[PDB]
Amino acid sequence: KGFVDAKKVTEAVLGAIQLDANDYRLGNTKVFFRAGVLGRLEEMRDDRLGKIVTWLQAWIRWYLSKKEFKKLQEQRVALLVIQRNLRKFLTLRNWLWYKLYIKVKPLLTMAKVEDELKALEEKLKKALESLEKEEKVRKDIEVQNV
Amino acid sequence: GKIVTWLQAWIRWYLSKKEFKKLQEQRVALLVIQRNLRKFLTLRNWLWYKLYIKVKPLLTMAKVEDELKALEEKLKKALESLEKEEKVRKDIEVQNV
Amino acid sequence: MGDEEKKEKKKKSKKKSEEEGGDAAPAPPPPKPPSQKRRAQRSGSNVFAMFTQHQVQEFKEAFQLIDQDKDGFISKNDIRATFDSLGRLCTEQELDSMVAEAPGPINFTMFLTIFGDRIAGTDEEDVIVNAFNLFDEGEGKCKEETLKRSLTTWGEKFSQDEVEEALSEAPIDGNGLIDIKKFAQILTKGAEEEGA
Amino acid sequence: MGDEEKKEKKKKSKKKSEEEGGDAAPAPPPPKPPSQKRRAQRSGSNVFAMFTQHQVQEFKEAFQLIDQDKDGFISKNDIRATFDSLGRLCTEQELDSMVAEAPGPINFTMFLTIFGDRIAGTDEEDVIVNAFNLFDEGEGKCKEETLKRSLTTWGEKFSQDEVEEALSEAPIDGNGLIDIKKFAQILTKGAEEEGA
Amino acid sequence: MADLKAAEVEKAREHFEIYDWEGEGKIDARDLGDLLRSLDCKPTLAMVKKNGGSDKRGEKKLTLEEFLPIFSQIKKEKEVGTLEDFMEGLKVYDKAENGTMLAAELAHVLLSLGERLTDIECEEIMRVCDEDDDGFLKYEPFVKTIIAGPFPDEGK
Repeated sequence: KGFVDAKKVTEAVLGAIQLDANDYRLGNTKVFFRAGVLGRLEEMRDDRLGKIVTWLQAWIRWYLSKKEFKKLQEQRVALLVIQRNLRKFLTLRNWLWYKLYIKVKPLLTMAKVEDELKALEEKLKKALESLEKEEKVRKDIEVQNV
Repeated sequence: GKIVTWLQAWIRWYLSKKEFKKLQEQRVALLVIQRNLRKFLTLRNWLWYKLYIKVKPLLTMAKVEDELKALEEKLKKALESLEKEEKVRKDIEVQNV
Repeated sequence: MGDEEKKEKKKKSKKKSEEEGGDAAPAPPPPKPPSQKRRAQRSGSNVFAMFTQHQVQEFKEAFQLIDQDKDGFISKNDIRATFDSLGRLCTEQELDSMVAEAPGPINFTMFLTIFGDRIAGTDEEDVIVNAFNLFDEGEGKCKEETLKRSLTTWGEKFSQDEVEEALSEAPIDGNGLIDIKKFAQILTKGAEEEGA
Repeated sequence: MGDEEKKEKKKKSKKKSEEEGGDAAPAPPPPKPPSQKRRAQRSGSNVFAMFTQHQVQEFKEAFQLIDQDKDGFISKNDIRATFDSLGRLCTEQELDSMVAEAPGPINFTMFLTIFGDRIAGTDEEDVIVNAFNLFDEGEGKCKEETLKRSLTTWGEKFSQDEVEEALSEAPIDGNGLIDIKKFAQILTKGAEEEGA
Repeated sequence: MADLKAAEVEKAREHFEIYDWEGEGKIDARDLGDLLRSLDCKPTLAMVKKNGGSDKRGEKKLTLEEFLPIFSQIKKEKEVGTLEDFMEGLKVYDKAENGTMLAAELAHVLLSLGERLTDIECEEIMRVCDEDDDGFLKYEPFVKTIIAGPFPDEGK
């Protein structure tokens, strides 16, 4: 129900799985427990802590998995094509595209132009826009460091 | 007392086979020039070669080059600093604390 | 109406892949309707522009060793002539398949879409390379003996000939088959002999 | 059967070198079993800056302006008009000899190929430009007296006339030469009107 | 017997061509020394004067046909100077055996003793080696460098 006291919240979130009264103690930053009673009632909170605790973690599982499952994804389409090559391996090494395209490329000047020309302005501006923020902070904090 | 011809000649050894780079490279440098000062003179009156600026730059090709020389400079150094900077502040922030 | 566009794009489509299966027994070829071009859109591609200032300049530099119609053409009869000296054997079984990517008027406008078809081709990079690459959990290499296993087991059981040619030809960089380079020798940037 | 390849290549020759000037003769490989023609390669190429980036290209596209009446075949008159559009011209005979350097019909086949092999004469830029760079002690400026003392004496003895002529045009920043700039006065984008 | 292998012939040559500026098919009896150095031998001037080479340019020129005999000769010799003959030498120049010798002291001595160095060969060797904010040239890694040569892994 919205938000509750800093302190008054803890005795229900202790006393939910009972917890034997003597064998815990409230404090201000440090909390105090006994041996015995604490630990396995603290393992038991995995079997018991469903709902929000495991739903933060599960939302993070869905966060991660929605972006990063990968692996099996392009496999099937490639795998069929592997077969489409594998039926022909005795031919394969006798082919077309190999290496004649290369040695001149260290000697020429402004090589990949046009596309990088469409990129050029945004590349110039945003690198500077960044080097504005990506200086100034640590960079002022040097004086503050001293 | 007799300290030490051998080690002093060992100095001279590695000292000399090093500076000799210039004497070698200069020998071919003297050659490239001694042909070109004469190439420049005779081939100033050939039949198919020095068509270059007078009408040819109605085309493209030359067009952008020199501008980009002056511009590309900028693209590099902004990126280089943008690589190095943050990860300097990583090891400064590590210290500060 | 449409007839005339497809007169052209019979000869320009074709381009993937009416007569593909030449040596190896055929398999359901790309269908003929003008909408199906959206499934000709598969993966493997990259797109460029018409101008070149001095980048594709290289073609004017290379030209002399190869040429056909010095106006600006390589046409249907020149595959049967120059490729003999650039790479593979051609058979009457695989003809327009061996030409499949470029079956007709590759003009200056069209050269671009054969160069895009370098990054496209027959399932380039995205498929060709990523295929074995997707096996392992990190910086792998394909686990040789289990590759032998699957080749005699998984669905279509292969034959011993292919294997022994392959064994002498296997680039085993230390305890696993380096398939990634066994494919990617043909790209990279670090030699210059053949192909073209 | 095993024939439709080798039949069809007899076209290639008709718009290229063969008829137009068969110095560079081809060699057709294939035996009757076609898998054996694979030992017929074209391997090895880039030495240095062969078709130099600021020289070679802007010539082939220019052709439409040199080809006056639009046939592909430059007569002595197609030349005669185009040089009149430039500025200075050679006489008929002076151009007739350039025609005699070629096997005759300066057309889109012939002109380009008579350009294509001719790479020897000038030196590449880096090579000329490095000459006083590989001579200064560690970057200051090189003394014009040393240069004047060398050219006269240590090598091919240049004449009083040859020397001081080539001397005069010199960016002499106070007794030493701006070497790279005088190297640019030797070679750079610059002086027309000289061919073709 | 001991001889000069084919590899030894080519190395001598590869340099000699570059050394003979003029094209006399011949070097000078001073170049006789720096050639042996460049060839990756290490004799003294006194070793060259033990076998007939010189300070000055302009007396007797030598062909390769005199050089390769002399190279066969040098190849036989042991009295060049080892690490040991140096580790001896250094152990009065530590004023208390540590390795770490004083730069100014090393200067005064090299100019006076042995073969004698030039101003330049002194200043250059110091600037070439490890001077710290104290002034401690570490005599044995220094010698180990002299044994190693002009180029380690920096192309500098």
